[PDB]
Amino acid sequence: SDAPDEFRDPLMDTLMTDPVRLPSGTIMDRSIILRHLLNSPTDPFNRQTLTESMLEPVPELKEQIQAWMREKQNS
Repeated sequence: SDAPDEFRDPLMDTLMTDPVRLPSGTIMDRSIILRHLLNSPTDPFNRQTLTESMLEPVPELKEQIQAWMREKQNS
């Protein structure tokens, strides 16, 4: 959509619906990063080692995105 960059996944440039934070500080869609971790236990960008347990959900951003979406449906 016309979604703000901050709402998009850094890797797939798709709208994030379940934003998680990588220890690096990078925020991704949970599905997307878990896909990557399946073949490589690393941060997709800085190459550091990474495991699922280290991901931290970003509820604030998730509500922000869901709201932005629900506001679009109301047009």
